[PDB]
Amino acid sequence: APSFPFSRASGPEPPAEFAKLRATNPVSQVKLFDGSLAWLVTKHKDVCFVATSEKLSKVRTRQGFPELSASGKQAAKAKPTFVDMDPPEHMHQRSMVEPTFTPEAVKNLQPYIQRTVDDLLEQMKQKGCANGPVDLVKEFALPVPSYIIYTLLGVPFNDLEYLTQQNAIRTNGSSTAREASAANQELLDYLAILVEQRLVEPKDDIISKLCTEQVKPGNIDKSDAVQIAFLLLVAGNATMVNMIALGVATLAQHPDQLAQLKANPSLAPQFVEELCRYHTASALAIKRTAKEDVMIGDKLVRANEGIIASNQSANRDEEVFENPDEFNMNRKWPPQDPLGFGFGDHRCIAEHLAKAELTTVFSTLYQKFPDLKVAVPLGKINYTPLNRDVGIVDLPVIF
Ligand code: HEM
Ligand SMILES: [Br-]
Ligand SMILES: [Br-]
Repeated sequence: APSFPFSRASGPEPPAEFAKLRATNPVSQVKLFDGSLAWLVTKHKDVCFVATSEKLSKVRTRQGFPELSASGKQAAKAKPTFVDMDPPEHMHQRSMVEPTFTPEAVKNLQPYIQRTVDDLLEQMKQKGCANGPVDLVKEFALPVPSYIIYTLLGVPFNDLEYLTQQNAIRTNGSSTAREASAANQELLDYLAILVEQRLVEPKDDIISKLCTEQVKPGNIDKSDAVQIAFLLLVAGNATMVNMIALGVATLAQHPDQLAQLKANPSLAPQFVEELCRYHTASALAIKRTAKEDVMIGDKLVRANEGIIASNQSANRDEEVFENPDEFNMNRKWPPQDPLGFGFGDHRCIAEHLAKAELTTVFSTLYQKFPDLKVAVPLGKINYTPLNRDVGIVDLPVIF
């Protein structure tokens, strides 16, 4: 059995193994960092099954859960939030924050999202690249999602910057153990102080809603509130920052499409839809442990055995998407849902907000910087480690 996570075939492409398995062994076994085995599902049909089957659980204290890192097995000891729950507890809690992320609710956020992108793009232009190129990630890819989720949570304008920086240090690969620890701690303390503040006088933010509708009525306690808020911050922020950086880099790999998009921003929506399918920056989140024996494909997954369904592979399933490995912004979509945001009950709570942020970036970035280009050869781009989720650490540019 091979070691999983597999390594990306190259900086921007998914693991070469996937296509192989999809053709020969759609459901196979893999070895996890701690020696334990888990079942790896690669076909779209089979991935959808896993993400919706009621015979599978997300509870991490249940033995056999497919943890992929040392920090994971340790983060499984803490009181679980809805991301780690099953029915009925899962929706019972998810429903406490869902209101903010509905299609309608997100539509109304648009002007705010636009003002956010517009403002950062200007702080950038005003910064200029006179003496050389600047990191698009630090100046743009990072602040955009960070400022929005923090603002939605309840962080006042003046604090967005420092906290945006703390959350970054938190997941930076070059950060030392103590550096990452202090940042994580700092975030939790701040969130804890916010809850103490919104309990006294509530405002218009997610933390105030939990405080007012859950903490006070006794449905959850202070710590529960802080952990839910923390979840919303860490569950999609690094992915957003990556989708943005990968988006700019993808447009520089296909000047053709970059034209068609600069020529018609109203295409952003379907471009983002192709970015989210092509670049699955979150491919290790659909994991389960069998609650009982279940059959997937030609294999029998016995109770309490772990399962990992790759949505990155499923998004390249040639049996659903024609020419899966070709980035087609004008792509003719099939009837099956691409899995960039998962599937089933657990489908990303912020799917509409993510798409709204992406559509607003790629429908405004080149229109404010049409002479914007990546200041490094396409083969010297600093992608994330080959063995981790696809993304980009730093992206120098000129405009
Ligand atoms: C483009 C960026 C994003 C991508 C591609 C992404 C993708 C995903 C994926 C693959 C999952 C797994 C869903 C499943 O169980 O099948 C997920 C879950 C989740 N995401 Fe996102 N996400 C992104 C942005 C966000 C943002 C902005 C937030 C923060 C508000 C967020 C918060 C969460 C939460 C809380 C869950 C757990 C939902 C549940 O289990 O009920 N995501 N996301
Ligand atoms: Br951040
Ligand atoms: Br995933």
